[PDB]
Amino acid sequence: TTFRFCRDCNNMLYPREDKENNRLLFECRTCSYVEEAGSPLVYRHELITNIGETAGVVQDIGSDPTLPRSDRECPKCHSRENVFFQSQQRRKDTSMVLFFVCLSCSHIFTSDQKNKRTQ
Amino acid sequence: DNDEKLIIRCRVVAEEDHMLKKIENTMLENITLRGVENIERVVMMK
Amino acid sequence: AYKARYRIIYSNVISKNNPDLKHKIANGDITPEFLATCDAKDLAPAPLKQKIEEIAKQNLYNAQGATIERSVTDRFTCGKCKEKKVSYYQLQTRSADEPLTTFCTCEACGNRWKFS
Amino acid sequence: KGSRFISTLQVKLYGREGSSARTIKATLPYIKQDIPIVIIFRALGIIPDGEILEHICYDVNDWQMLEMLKPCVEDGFVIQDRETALDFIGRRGTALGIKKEKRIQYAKDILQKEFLPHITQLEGFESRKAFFLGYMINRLLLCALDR
Ligand SMILES: [Mg+2]
Ligand SMILES: [Zn+2]
Ligand SMILES: [Zn+2]
Ligand SMILES: [Zn+2]
Repeated sequence: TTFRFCRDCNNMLYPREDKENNRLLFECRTCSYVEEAGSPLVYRHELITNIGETAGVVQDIGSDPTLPRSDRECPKCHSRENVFFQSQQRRKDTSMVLFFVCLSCSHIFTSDQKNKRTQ
Repeated sequence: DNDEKLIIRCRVVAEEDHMLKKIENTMLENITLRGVENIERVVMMK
Repeated sequence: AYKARYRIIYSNVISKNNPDLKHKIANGDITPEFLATCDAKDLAPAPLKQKIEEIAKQNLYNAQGATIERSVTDRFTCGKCKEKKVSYYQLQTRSADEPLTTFCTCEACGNRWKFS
Repeated sequence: KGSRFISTLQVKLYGREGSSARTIKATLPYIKQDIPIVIIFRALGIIPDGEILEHICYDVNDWQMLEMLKPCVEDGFVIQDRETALDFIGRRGTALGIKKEKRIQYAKDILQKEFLPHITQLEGFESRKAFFLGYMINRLLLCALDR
């Protein structure tokens, strides 16, 4: 989604349709502000989420002693130095796929041999 | 069923934003496709 | 128905288928017718037939009820079907002075019982 | 140490997983009803939405958590300034304690003495108690978003 606020109010924006020119706007319900929409998408639900998997990957991730290490060669820098964890999306369903974070290039690679990622 | 992505496009027949948010809740929560109500996880057994 | 158927277818065609448608043509018618028926678608548706037909199978699968798989010990016996194919699992039924109840189950004829 | 006010603050996510209008209200000590989070921030001094949202959600990117805050913003839309927020809090007693000057003066005291008594029970610490409430809403939503 990614929504905007009113400059002047800082209050949130409500969508208004410009019936005449068939176009979407964003009105402020505290002042007389109006701005045209960036995207046609107003609301996104998302039931089968993937946002949470690689959360809290601070560059300090290597400083956690609790995290386990592996000798897996990186797809980028080919470094056999990396820390690993499972999908941080705390759901029942969730697969046991592993996320490896490079102790040099910091690139996040997975063990998923069914699908190919970029997060 | 052939086409790569699986999509369903819906439209109604001033003020419509909230109306559609009700329609999507009805859709997910109240629309029964297959099966009998109260009957979940059906296992086959020999 | 027719318308538806027719338408649707127609528508378808447109778608893609165309081519186828164309063729138608041619064719026849027838185818248608057828367608119506179936338906046709597959047949118607292609080329879907495959997938659409294959997709049903995954659904068959998702319809069968988990199989409690369990071992059978060759030194444990049933009271009816007088056969050495029985499973067991122990629990702490009694206080810490007597320990281990051990429940049996004739994995073939279906009788269950305790050992103390 | 000191009297030990055993006032437990509950920050409630109304509506179930699959119910429309999932609002966030909070039960304040000595106040019968659960006030929608927004009004509390407004009564605190954090007046425009987004200034309020900044205290709750720390990542401007995270659309998922932000959509979850839109109902609250709608719930607190009625109250627009600090005063009207305190009156709304003051209306809901107590008992009620009838008189306009009286109820607005109350809400001041409750937020100072009974709301989040650790941190401070002093005066000018709205900023501290607002960011805390926002840290609480962040945690409430973080669990509801299955993270
Ligand atoms: Mg005894
Ligand atoms: Zn404005
Ligand atoms: Zn690397
Ligand atoms: Zn037996």
